[PDB]
Amino acid sequence: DRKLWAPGVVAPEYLKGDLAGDYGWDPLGLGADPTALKWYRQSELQHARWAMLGVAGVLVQEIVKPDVYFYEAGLPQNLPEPFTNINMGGLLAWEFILMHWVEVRRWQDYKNFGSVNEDPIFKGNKVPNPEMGYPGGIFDPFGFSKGNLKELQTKEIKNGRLAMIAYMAFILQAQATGKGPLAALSAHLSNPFGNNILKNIGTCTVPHSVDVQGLTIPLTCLWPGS
Amino acid sequence: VRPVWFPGNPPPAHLDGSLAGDYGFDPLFLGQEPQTLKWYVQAELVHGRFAMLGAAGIILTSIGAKVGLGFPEWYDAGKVVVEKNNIDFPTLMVIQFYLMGWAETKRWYDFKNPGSQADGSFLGFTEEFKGLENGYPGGRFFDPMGLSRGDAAKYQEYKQKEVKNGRLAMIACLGFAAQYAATGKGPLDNLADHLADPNHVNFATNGVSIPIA
Amino acid sequence: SRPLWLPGSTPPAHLKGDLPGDFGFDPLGLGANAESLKWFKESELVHSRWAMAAVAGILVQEIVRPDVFWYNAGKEVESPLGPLGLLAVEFFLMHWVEVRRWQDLRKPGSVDQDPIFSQYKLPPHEVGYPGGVFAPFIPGDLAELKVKEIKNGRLAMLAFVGFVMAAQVTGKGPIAALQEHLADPWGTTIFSKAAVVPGQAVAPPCKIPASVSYKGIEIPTPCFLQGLWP
Ligand code: CLA
Ligand code: CLA
Ligand code: CLA
Ligand code: CLA
Ligand SMILES: CC(/C=C/C=C(C)/C=C/[C@@]12O[C@]1(C)C[C@@H](O)CC2(C)C)=C\C=C\C=C(C)\C=C\C=C(C)\C=C\[C@@]12O[C@]1(C)C[C@@H](O)CC2(C)C
Ligand SMILES: CC(/C=C/C=C(C)/C=C/[C@@]12O[C@]1(C)C[C@@H](O)CC2(C)C)=C\C=C\C=C(C)\C=C\C=C(C)\C=C\[C@@]12O[C@]1(C)C[C@@H](O)CC2(C)C
Ligand SMILES: CC1=C[C@H](O)CC(C)(C)[C@H]1/C=C/C(C)=C/C=C/C(C)=C/C=C/C=C(C)/C=C/C=C(C)/C=C/C1=C(C)C[C@H](O)CC1(C)C
Repeated sequence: DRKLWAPGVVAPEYLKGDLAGDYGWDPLGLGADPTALKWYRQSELQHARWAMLGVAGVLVQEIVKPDVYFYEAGLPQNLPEPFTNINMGGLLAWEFILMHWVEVRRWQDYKNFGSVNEDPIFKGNKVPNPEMGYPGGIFDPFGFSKGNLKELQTKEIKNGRLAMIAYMAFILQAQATGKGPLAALSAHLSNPFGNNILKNIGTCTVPHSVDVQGLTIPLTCLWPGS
Repeated sequence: VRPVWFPGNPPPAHLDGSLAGDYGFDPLFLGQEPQTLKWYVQAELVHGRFAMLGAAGIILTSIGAKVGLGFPEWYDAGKVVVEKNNIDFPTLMVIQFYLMGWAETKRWYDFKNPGSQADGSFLGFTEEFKGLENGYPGGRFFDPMGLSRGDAAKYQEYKQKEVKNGRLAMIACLGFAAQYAATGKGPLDNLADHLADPNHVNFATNGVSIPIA
Repeated sequence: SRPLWLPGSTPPAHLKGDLPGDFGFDPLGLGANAESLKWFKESELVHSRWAMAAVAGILVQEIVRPDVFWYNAGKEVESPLGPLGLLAVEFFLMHWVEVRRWQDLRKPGSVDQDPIFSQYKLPPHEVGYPGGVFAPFIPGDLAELKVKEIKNGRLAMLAFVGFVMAAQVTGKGPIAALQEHLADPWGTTIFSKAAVVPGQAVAPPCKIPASVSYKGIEIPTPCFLQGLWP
């Protein structure tokens, strides 16, 4: 638990080091309810793991091809070779139903920890779930768990929290200048005084709407200014 | 101990937590009598009961409009239906007073005598109009699902869910008139204008709402 | 211990798995009053049996008559027995049948006898499940079939609404709607035909006329909740 987020700070009473990545933080009292701390733990794991896919998507989609820009990679004109100008209504129909299954199974693992472990179709192999948020079993095809699990459980968050801030960086280094993260890395490392945080905060490179097959989108930057 | 309308301030002495939607909000002490508060608990419900019917009525006829249907707006639905159907206007309103002034004095003698209206004085129906408590009659006709009996722990939850939707329906039907007198158009036209540009198409930019435009 | 509508959950206290098809699904508390549970247990079975007969009605009619469309087929049948002579028979022949079923609901030991052939008599059965004449040659266990009736029944009640809402959006029968989905899945969905973003609402139009003529006075044909469609 020790070596907190600041030197002279007393850790709160509900943060005695049980959970991983516990640094005596929460200066907003949100984990004071014990039943809310578990849900905020689950939502931290979700915001960590999607951001680690998000960071490993953005700085890999421009290494494989630094042509399609990740902010406008969702437009159907920018989709790859078997998917160019797909009906986005059909693709949303897949994604909604494929995710309303997965998430609700995960949600019922929150609400009833223990009555969601089995494959419901094939009453066969279970998933040995040691603690909430960490299913394992078939989610561990490599067996990298069952060692010092607490060590990797901290490594998942510390890489995860940095990936959350790096992915909100990946957005704000893209709305301010209209340029990719490794591309804004090139823009910094060419002239590191005219392409800094200065003279790009306060300009939004995003239009009011980009029409997708007959639909407008509000498309708002995270600060005003153009 | 309970959540109050204004944190810190205690609820008034006449307002312990037993009513639905009770949040201690009586700053003028208007429910200081325990028998006029029996009347205002009746009054908050039937105002909320009509406003829940009303606010659903404005919204559902405005959802149909602006999509392409032939619907009027709620301020113009009064004229257009006594003109399309050749309905004489005084003979429509008088029957509204006959049918409802029937249904209202039954309530007005539920409040005066709660055991009454259950003597077979009506067409034979006795315990349908018995009345369970203040503002909640129940029985066979007014609760045909039978939700006010069986589990009473969830019924107290439905009592609160009625008052919560009933409060902000009264605020909506106070806001539909306010969105019409200020702007001069339908409600979901005002919503879609607020969703077109959320800045500058709010209430502050009329010149009717703030005079310091 | 029994299977549920949602396996991690718990059933409510008024559902204890006594009834057939009791998977514990009643979030809106409607099975609390036991007087009103009998009314709903009857009305689920009645809603299921009409819908099973209707969905198999539309499916058989579509595989033998590709000419006419079932939403319009209440208008074009051209019976020689009149437009209202049919309705007059159906009115009286159902105001007999339903009221016999209704008195069975009210007093279950009151409707057992053939009134005009008093030598014949229904057995003292369960409410909503007549048997005797209505059930010869029952295959296997009776409670197995009692769950098979409702599972196929609940599947068919969702099927008929699926028939109607496909018949108002693409306007074609439910193999023609299936052939639209099997020829092109990615573009022939309701999420492909419609979307609402905050700022505009794109909904499909009706494939249904507003009115029909039908022999003199016109009959209004409305698209069930047009305007509230996505
Ligand atoms: C949405 C992401 C998210 C969520 C849900 C949590 C949740 C949690 N964190 Mg956590 N954290 C995050 C991101 C997140 N974290 C990031 C990005 C960092 C790196 C700075 C940290 C660093 C951190 C530390 C160092 C510690 C925690 C701890 C905790 C736990 C107790 C705190 C609490 O109750 O807050 C619940 C939190 C929320 C409900 C989130 C609310 C968000 C508010 C409403 C607005 C956000 C502010 C602003 C927009 C952020 C912008 C930043 C910008 C750079 C992008 C809790 C499980 C403590 C712990 O491990 O205890 C077990 C602890 O010691 N966190
Ligand atoms: C439609 C009228 C109406 C009536 C009769 C009541 C009646 C009641 N409310 Mg209630 N309430 C209403 C509307 C109403 N409410 C609305 C719209 C809201 C949302 C803002 C609330 C929110 C609310 C809370 C949060 C609480 C109550 C409570 C109470 C109870 C005690 C207070 C009292 O004596 O009321 C006396 C009420 C009146 C005499 C009627 C008000 C009419 C005034 C005199 C006219 C002026 C009002 C206002 C200034 C004008 C605004 C519009 C104007 C610009 C045209 C009582 C049962 C408390 C309670 O016990 O909960 C059950 C409580 O905690 N109410
Ligand atoms: C039920 C809640 C509700 C909702 C969701 C809306 C929504 C909307 N209103 Mg609206 N309005 C409401 C109630 C509501 N109104 C009421 C009660 C009034 C009368 C005071 C108004 C008066 C009003 C005007 C004059 C205008 C709008 C407009 C708008 C639109 C733009 C937003 C805006 O300008 O903010 C307006 C927001 C408010 C007035 C406040 C929101 C509701 C508050 C919380 C009142 C609740 C009562 C409070 C809790 C207790 C009162 C204390 C008292 C008892 C002592 C938006 C769609 C504008 C429009 O047409 O856009 C083009 C516009 O011109 N509204
Ligand atoms: C597949 C659906 C299904 C199933 C499993 C059952 C099962 C049952 N019903 Mg039931 N029923 C159904 C549909 C079904 N019913 C429909 C649609 C109606 C309305 C006509 C009824 C009307 C009804 C009555 C009135 C009674 C029963 C009774 C019974 C019980 C004993 C009879 C029996 O063995 O049926 C077994 C059923 C089958 C083996 C289904 C065979 C289906 C074949 C494949 C033909 C289907 C296709 C064909 C096109 C249908 C059209 C036929 C006709 C309209 C031309 C049993 C629980 C009796 C009872 O519970 O009393 C104790 C009783 O009295 N049912
Ligand atoms: C989940 C997430 C991002 C996931 C992103 C994904 C999947 C992106 C995918 C894509 O990009 C690719 C791959 C390719 C693109 O072409 C397509 C898309 C689809 C665009 C980010 C979350 C990022 C989440 C973040 C940054 C949250 C930060 C929250 C903070 C810092 C709050 C801290 C506090 O609240 C606490 C915790 C406690 C309080 O006491 C104190 C305070 C300070 C209040
Ligand atoms: C806002 C409201 C009441 C507000 C009262 C408040 C805040 C009082 C608060 C207080 O008292 C307390 C709590 C405690 C006191 O100590 C302090 C104060 C502060 C004094 C009622 C609205 C109540 C609003 C109601 C009842 C509206 C019903 C509307 C209907 C039925 C509309 C019908 C139609 O619109 C359709 C459906 C179709 C159209 O075409 C035709 C028509 C007829 C126009
Ligand atoms: C009673 C008795 C008695 C004695 O004993 C004997 C006997 C006589 C044998 C018996 C009888 C019986 C019977 C008759 C039965 C029937 C049944 C049925 C009909 C069912 C159905 C049932 C039915 C069902 C489930 C159905 C289902 C359906 C579905 C899913 C559908 C779907 C769809 C849709 C939406 C639309 C699209 O576009 C396509 C499709 C894909 C097409």
